[PDB]
Amino acid sequence: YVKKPSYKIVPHFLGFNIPTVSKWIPIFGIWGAAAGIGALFLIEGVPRTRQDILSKIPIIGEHWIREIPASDNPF
Amino acid sequence: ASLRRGYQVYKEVCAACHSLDRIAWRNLVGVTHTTDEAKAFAEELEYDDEPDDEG
Repeated sequence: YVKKPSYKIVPHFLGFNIPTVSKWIPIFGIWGAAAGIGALFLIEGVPRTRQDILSKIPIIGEHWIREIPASDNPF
Repeated sequence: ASLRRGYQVYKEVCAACHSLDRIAWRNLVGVTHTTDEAKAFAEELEYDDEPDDEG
């Protein structure tokens, strides 16, 4: 015979609990990747982005190493 | 190549009477001339400087 139902209250805050939030952790990860890719894409034209980030990527990075010949540059 | 030849006609014929005031020497560079050719054209002329120390 069972006298009482068997349960606990899990910690919660603002209607979030750890079981639920843990299911969304990977989704935040992907959104963060999406935001990272998008941000980097937006500033791909910025020279510093090319100099510091994009030109350092292996294989692909030579796409961003481009020199104007000194003969063709007024400045 | 036609643009470069056209600059030479401008310079030797038209420029006696006609100005080209909106074009700077830097504008020719990498269009019709190299940096060095255009600097040579600029350096042959005299332009007004800022006044000297006695004004």
